[PDB]
Amino acid sequence: NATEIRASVGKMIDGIGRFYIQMCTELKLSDYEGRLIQNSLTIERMVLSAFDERRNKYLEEHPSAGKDPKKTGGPIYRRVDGKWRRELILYDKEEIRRIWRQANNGDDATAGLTHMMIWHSNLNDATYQRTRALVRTGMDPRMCSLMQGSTLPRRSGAAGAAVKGVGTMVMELIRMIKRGINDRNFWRGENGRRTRIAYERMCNILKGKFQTAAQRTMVDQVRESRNPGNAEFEDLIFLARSALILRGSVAHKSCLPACVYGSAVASGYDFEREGYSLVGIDPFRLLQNSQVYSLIRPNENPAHKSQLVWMACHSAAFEDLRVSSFIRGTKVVPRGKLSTRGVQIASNENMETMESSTLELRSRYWAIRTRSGGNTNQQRASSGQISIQPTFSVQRNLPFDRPTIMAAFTGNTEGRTSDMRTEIIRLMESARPEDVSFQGRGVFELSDEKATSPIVPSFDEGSYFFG
Amino acid sequence: NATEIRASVGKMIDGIGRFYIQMCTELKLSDYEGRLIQNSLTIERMVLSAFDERRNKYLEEHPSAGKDPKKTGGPIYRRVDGKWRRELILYDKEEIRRIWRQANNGDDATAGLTHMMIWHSNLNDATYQRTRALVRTGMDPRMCSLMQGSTLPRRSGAAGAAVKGVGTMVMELIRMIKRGINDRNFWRGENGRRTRIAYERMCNILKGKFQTAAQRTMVDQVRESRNPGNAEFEDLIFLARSALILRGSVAHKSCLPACVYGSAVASGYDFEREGYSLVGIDPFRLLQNSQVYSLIRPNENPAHKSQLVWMACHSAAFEDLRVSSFIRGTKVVPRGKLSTRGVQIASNENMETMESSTLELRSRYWAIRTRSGGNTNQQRASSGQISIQPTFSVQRNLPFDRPTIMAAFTGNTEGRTSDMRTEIIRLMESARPEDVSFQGRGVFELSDEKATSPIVPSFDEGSYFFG
Amino acid sequence: NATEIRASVGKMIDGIGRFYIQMCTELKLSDYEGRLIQNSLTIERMVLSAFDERRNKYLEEHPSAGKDPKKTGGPIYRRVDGKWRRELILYDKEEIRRIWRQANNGDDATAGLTHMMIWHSNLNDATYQRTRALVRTGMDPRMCSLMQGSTLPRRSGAAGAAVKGVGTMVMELIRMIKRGINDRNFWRGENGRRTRIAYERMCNILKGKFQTAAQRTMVDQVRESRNPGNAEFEDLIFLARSALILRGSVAHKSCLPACVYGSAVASGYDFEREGYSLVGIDPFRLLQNSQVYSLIRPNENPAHKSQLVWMACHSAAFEDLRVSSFIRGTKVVPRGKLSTRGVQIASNENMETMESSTLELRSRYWAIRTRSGGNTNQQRASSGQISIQPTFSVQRNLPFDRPTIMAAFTGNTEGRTSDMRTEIIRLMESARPEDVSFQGRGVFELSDEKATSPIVPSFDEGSYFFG
Amino acid sequence: QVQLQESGGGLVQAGGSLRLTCALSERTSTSYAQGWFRQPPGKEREFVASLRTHDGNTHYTDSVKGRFTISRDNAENTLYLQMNSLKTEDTAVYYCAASLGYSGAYASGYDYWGQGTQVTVS
Amino acid sequence: QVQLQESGGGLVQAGGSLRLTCALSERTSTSYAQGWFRQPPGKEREFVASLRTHDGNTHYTDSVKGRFTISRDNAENTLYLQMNSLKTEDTAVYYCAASLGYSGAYASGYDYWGQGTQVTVS
Amino acid sequence: QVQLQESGGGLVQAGGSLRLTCALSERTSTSYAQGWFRQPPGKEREFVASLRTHDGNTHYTDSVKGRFTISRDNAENTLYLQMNSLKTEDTAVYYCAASLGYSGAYASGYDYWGQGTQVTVS
Repeated sequence: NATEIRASVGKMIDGIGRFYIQMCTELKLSDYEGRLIQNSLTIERMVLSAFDERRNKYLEEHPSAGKDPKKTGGPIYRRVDGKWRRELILYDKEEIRRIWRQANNGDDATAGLTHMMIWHSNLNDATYQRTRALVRTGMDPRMCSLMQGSTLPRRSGAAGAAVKGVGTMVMELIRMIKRGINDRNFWRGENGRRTRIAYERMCNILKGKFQTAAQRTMVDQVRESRNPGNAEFEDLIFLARSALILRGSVAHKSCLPACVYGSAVASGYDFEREGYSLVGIDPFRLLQNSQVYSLIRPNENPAHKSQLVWMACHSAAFEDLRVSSFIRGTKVVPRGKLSTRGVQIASNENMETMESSTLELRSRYWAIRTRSGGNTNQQRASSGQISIQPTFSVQRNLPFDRPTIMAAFTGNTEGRTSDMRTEIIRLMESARPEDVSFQGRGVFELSDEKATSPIVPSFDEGSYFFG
Repeated sequence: NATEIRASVGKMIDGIGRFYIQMCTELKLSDYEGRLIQNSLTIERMVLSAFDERRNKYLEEHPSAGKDPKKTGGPIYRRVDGKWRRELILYDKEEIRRIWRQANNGDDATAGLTHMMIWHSNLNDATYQRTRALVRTGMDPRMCSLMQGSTLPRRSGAAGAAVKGVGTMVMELIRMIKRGINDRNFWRGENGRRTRIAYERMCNILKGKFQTAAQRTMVDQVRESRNPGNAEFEDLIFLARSALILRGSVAHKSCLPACVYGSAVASGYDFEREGYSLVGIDPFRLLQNSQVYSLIRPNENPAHKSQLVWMACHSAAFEDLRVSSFIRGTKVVPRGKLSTRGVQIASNENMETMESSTLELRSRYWAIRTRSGGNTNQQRASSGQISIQPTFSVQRNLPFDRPTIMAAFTGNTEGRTSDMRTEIIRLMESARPEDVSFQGRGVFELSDEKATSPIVPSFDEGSYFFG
Repeated sequence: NATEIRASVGKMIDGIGRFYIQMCTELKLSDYEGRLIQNSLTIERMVLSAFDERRNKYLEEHPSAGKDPKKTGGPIYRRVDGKWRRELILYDKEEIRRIWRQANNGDDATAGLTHMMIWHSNLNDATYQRTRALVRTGMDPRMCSLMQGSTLPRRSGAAGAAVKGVGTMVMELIRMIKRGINDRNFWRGENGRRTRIAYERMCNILKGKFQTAAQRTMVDQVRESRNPGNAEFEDLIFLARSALILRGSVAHKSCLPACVYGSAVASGYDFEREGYSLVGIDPFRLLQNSQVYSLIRPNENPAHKSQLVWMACHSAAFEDLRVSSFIRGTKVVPRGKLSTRGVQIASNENMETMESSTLELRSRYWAIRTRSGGNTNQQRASSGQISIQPTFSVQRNLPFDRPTIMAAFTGNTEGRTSDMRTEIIRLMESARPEDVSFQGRGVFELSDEKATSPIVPSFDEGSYFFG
Repeated sequence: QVQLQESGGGLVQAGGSLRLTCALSERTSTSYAQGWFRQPPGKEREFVASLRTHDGNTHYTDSVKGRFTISRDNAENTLYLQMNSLKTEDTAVYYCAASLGYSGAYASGYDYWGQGTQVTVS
Repeated sequence: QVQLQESGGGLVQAGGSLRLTCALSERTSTSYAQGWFRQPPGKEREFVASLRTHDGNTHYTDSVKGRFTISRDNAENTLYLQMNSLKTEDTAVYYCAASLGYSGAYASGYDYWGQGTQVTVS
Repeated sequence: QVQLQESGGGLVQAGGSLRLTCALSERTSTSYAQGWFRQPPGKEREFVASLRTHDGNTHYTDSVKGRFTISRDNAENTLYLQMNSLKTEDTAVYYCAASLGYSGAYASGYDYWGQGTQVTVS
């Protein structure tokens, strides 16, 4: 029964929509300024900052030197005549709270909040690869493929925890193991008893990501440590590096900016009755009739801006550039050749040279967003003996399966997880780059609502979005 | 001078023999029922349970709910007319004690007890590969080749400790390291001071098993730990896995059921004067004129039963199936194709369908049972320098033995045993499955008492008894 | 400006020279006995023992059973008629102190003392490979290439610390880590606070030796340990073994015995005005007009003695035998074929068979002594992603750079330095024995004062001085 | 000291009948079971029939079910194998087996044997 | 509902001059900017000129600097492209573009287009 | 400034005898030892005899033991090499060596040399 959850998601999107319309009225924005994605980012950020009860509770008692805690704000980009003018606006957090509740039938409706947070995620992942956090946390800058949802707060519920990657969970746990190595934070203090439950929970999510037995059991051996040290540190890093080949199940949900949902609701679309699903065709559909602008710096390429926002809308930040180009019809260029910077406009840029342009968020085909991490297919699990212990003194060779035994000694370690390491390594030795996953799955035409006819593409350039 | 020890072993076997005759009189068994190997197992088990002073001392103060500690018992399989009837018998432990002493000139004569224990061992090793104990203890189920004497108690003296394998010693030490990781059992308590001597002793036996220097020195580095943890755990497991290629010296003694010795003594054979040796031809000889029956389930193959009992009598549970087939003349089939279960009959099986058959315990040839673990032949031990430290600024290549240096980095570890690991790995890299051991040693005809003419066989199926 | 330091070194050498002349007068040695290198070793040893304030301060309160602490001594080899006679002489330490000061304008002038210590070093390195210290300290006897300055005291300043090798620093730190594993020497006691500064200093010198980033950062991770254990032990050993391929910057200074400088000063050479440099041609020059004798045992080859002393004068103890043979013009034979023992004559040898011979310390060409350790040229440092996290469910292969990822798992470890180990291993995989270093650098004729025309040699036997 | 003499074999035609007789030694007359095996040309020895003594139950192979009937004589120590509806597949050499404790298909469980009697069914 | 009709193209000779005219729809008359692109034979569409409205600034490509001048009519909604010192390189198809917010070289920033008018300069 | 002039060489036949003389410079007359080396055709320079001064001991090679006798003159500074039972193996060039401290087989230990005198024993 998909109509129930489809109707719930639809009600969420309608909440965000009516909310964004009401907000566009509160500011009194033109039809163009309301479709500018920058102002949409400012609005969404204001809503997430207003409902940020942990941040507000930690900012009331200890205020940031910037501004009073009761008020949140952000730059709104307005255009009179032809000139762009950026104005800094401030609104009470309680006011934005009230407007959000009124737009969602009076409920808190945190689901839409987490939706906008995941949208912020996909945009941030598609915009910046955080090499600084990876080198400071002790990880490889070449592991950004696993860094989905790094900007997400741990406050995001199961909906936000599902979209995170293996590397994000590894990093988040590594901050906890590395924090407890300086002082006794795992101590018997109430902070320690609660932090142990946080740690075990995050270990369970990381265990849920992996789809091979060895990885899961290794995570189980990491969680057994009452006081994790450098050993569990290097263990979690080992798991993360294993997630490059033996990948984990990471959810991908197509989350759009609030101006798209708002323009759809303003046009009369009722998402409760019609239904909506992030993994279905609907987002693609909504993007084909979507009219969204974006501010553009002087020498930037508006097509590259459109590609950046497009990748942000389908979580394809770490996808194969070939298959993304096949979905969109136009070439999806890697980040190194993108003649653009972040969609966000800096606080020091002058609006005298700033312009705007239409965003080409359309795609030729469409495809089902997946939760899987591909085909991992290995479990020899032989229980047969492999060496001979001789009893009689007879001239013969003493047989043994040399490949298996000798392969059991590579990657050994003087810790409880040693075995698993070996197995993981062994499993990673069986996988090759050309191992095809998603057998039979293809792309579909936009007029194909029910995925009746797939299109399996044949590929000849580079596949990595980052260098 | 072999006549002394030959006469001692002969006196042991005569003790077991006269004892089994006296016992067959106490029960009043027919000549057929006394040659049934099941009843022999019941008798031997009763004797070992009676002289089990640690078990009886731990069962008098804390009784098992089953039966009173002063009495031991077991099922005796009797056959009237044509029907088999299984009766449960109970006898006082002191009575069996007295009968054993009377059969062995009034002495305790624990040597025969340990002999029957080793017979129970070879039968149990040939019948079950304990995958459960290997996975629970943290070992590989594919290491049963090293699991000789797993069922043996640690109470068995040097005679029983010699027949144990490397994997059995590793597992027995692993229970001790893993027990001390939960509580302070190595503490200053008298239990700890005694347990340290047990631990050092077992480490010395394990050191005696290995026949390569690196393995021995690594065991020495493991024993240095006053409080062993996970490091010594993974170390001992590493040694066990190394014992698959660089095998250790494990003794193999041909131990027969008490009904064979008893039927030989009843026929008038005097083993003190004639002599007996477990490694010599004598067991084979005694099996050629041995008439032994065994209960058989309906659909079982009596030939496979005969093969199971035959492998039990020569410790060839983990031998090359090719060479065992060459010794016996008939094909020794692996456990997977054995149309049989354990020789022991379960407590819930009905005797209405149970039958019996003769055991073909004869062999075409015979061979000397060995204590060695094959040819391990590596000690480069070069002391020459391998890198050049340049002094003059001249255009040249800076030579270094790349294979040796680069091979010294594989299998490294952050513990005291690191080096040895590497060396062991390196040594295991030199050995190949076709490396022939026991050069010049062959099999002999049964009419060849003094091993004058060997027969070196040439082999073409599978060699592993377990899968 | 090289004239300043050249003049300072010249003043040092003149100090040693005038001192050795004055000493040859104090003993009243003939022109032959003063040029015997053995007596020179005795003299230099007396001077170093006199100025040994830590040894004298530890020997006054606790005297060695041999002799009184105020007096140092050594064997002087005198020859009347034709017979050699060895006499044991004793002189006050304060007297030798006074004579040294008087020879160096009244100053302590420890620079010359450290010079003679480095000469003793190069001789000892060229004479003995200390396999005993390497096996007792836990190192490989095949690492003597890194053992420059093992006999040097840690008292030697930066001048002596620069000539030490990576293996010497590793061993010296290993004595400190291994000393603190028995008792609490790193404890809060003043000994511990001072010893921590010694440890950090030596770690910084070892860091200065390496010329690759990974090695340096690994040393940094070793120094972070407040209480080093077996982990830091195996780490330092790992660094030492890495110094065989990825070598470190080790200084090499041509230090001559005091009889050479003394004979040059006695001939009228003024080294302050003319200048002197250990890395320059001057030592070679001074050796071409040097007339030095050496005692020789009966069956010894005087040419091999000359080769030993020659290697001692240019630190070429661990050099390529090919290039040393090219510098000297005659074949530099490895230690195994040297028909000689140490230059030092034992205390139990009879002088009735002892003779002497001239030392051929000349060379065909000359070359600049270097501080570098060759060409280490690797820093890929790619920040590009290497795995694909799929979002759409489409039939395709999930690409990944298998060589890089799989190579990142070799040599892993459960400690903070794991990563670096891997990288070091990876770097060592790129280097090959035929990798040419010192591109364009060649040897020069003796009449070439300013290194105008180099001679790059072409090589066809063995290159290792030790086996 | 051969323990079982077997007779009655010969040459018949398809659809006919034959009766094989196995004289039993005194050791064999009082045994757990006695049966009949056949050896076809170029094939291993296969099971035919088996008769237990203390109770009268018998075991037959699938090829001869209904056609064959292994019987025993009362007041004499003689084994009988009644062979009706004879077929070319029955052409073999028939051995008489007896076991001290096994009544079963496998040849291995029987401890005494005869020397055959030919049955050729042309 | 094509939004821009362009005219004035044809056939001239090198060194001559031409004047392209672009009729502007009511949506297009009041827009952020409007420009001119050219498509040479077998080449991708390249930029020529761009005229902003609120201020009068213009952008030109390096090939036509000085020679071309993009102007606009007052009291009428018509765009003009003055083409002087015409060269063989100028042979292309000239499209009229207009953008709701972009005044720039890239073709992507303009949201409405015409159907060309040929300029062949033989 | 050559330090040793050697003479007495020439051409003899097998079984004959010869006497080589080495004039000694004043530096060489008072030295630790002086000896005789030979260079066969196409072979390296090999040892023949050695005479020490302070005591009179001598060293000989195995090929000339008994046949040769290295002597020294009293009241003159002249070295002598007495060569009896001459053989074809003795054909070589004979150099006069002297060492400030070495009395030994190796050529390396001697610090002054002559220019040879031929001995051909045909």
